[PDB]
Amino acid sequence: LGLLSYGAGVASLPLLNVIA
Repeated sequence: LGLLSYGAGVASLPLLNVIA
């Protein structure tokens, strides 16, 4: 969980999901 929140794509997924 900590690794996920590290910055592997936390904001790179939500925005992408909306666009997608």
